Amino acid sequence: ADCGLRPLFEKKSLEDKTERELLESYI
Amino acid sequence: IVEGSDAEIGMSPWQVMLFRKSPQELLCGASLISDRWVLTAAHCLLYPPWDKNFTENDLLVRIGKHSRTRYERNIEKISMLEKIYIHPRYNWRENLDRDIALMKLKKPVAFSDYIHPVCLPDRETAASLLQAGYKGRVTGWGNLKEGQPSVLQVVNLPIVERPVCKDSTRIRITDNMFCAGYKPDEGKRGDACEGDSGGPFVMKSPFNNRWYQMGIVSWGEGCDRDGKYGFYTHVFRLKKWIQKVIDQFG
Amino acid sequence: DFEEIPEEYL
Ligand SMILES: *[C@@](O)(c1nccs1)[C@H](CCCNC(=N)N)NC(=O)[C@@H]1CCN2CC[C@@](N)(Cc3ccccc3)C(=O)N12
Ligand code: NA
Ligand code: NA
Repeated sequence: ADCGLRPLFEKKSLEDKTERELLESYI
Repeated sequence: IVEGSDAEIGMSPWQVMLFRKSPQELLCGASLISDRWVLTAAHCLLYPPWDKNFTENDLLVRIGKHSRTRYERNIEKISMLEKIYIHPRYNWRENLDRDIALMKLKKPVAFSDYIHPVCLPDRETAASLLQAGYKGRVTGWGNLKEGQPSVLQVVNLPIVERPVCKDSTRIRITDNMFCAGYKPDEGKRGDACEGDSGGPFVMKSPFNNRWYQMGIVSWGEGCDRDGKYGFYTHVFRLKKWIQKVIDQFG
Repeated sequence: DFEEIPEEYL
């Protein structure tokens, strides 16, 4: 559906404070 | 969660609290996958060695929470189970193999800034992200030390290679489990701990930006011990069962 | 430690 797109983050284009740590590890 | 940190508000909108009615108390964590289905660990509902055998009546599910013990008025939705489905082949007897269950809500939950479902992976997302070295995230209201937080905790941990997983314990590992945690060497810490069970291990896809659940907090030996790792149910591997039940039962 | 919940839930 509209799964895994957070109303306070993704839907507003704001990032949570450690999500880059994740993405950075996906080489 | 050990060595984690307070979550931000709305950081994990699919995080559910399994709550015992009597005595009132946090059973485990869980997750919201649709407005009527919750994903948990089967050992959270059935574990004969500890004499744990919960029934639908026995429980309450609490969505949109941040605070471990306050009743968040105007934020959190509290529901009832219409039914519980345990994986027919869950191995409570030897190693917690197939540690997964589903719980159909009595009525659909309305989504909100604090309440939203997580995505279940597809075969290819699973293929690209389930890799040794890649980070995922665990969340829960669980112990802080091998005590409880005031708020939801979070920790990002790297997936660890199967062999490495296997040589850390005497417990038999199966293809329905993956372990996660840093090496003593990497010296950076964190693990899930008791009371985190059933909560989600999620990743964010670099392709479509969505969050997917890849694992369910299952077990460990201690917490944040060195050269040890947390074990999670592998959700992609059990997806046919998941699928099957959501189409036959509701 | 758990704060009480509204009765309609039990
Ligand atoms: C969980 O939250 C809870 N489950 C039911 C009540 S609390 C935990 C999560 C532990 C995560 N550990 C790690 N990441 N550092 N787990 C459990 O307590 C499961 C429940 C069954 N028991 C028995 C002992 C054990 N520590 C080890 C074990 C033993 C035999 C078979 C499988 C696992 C354990 O993890 N758990
Ligand atoms: Na071993
Ligand atoms: Na460890």
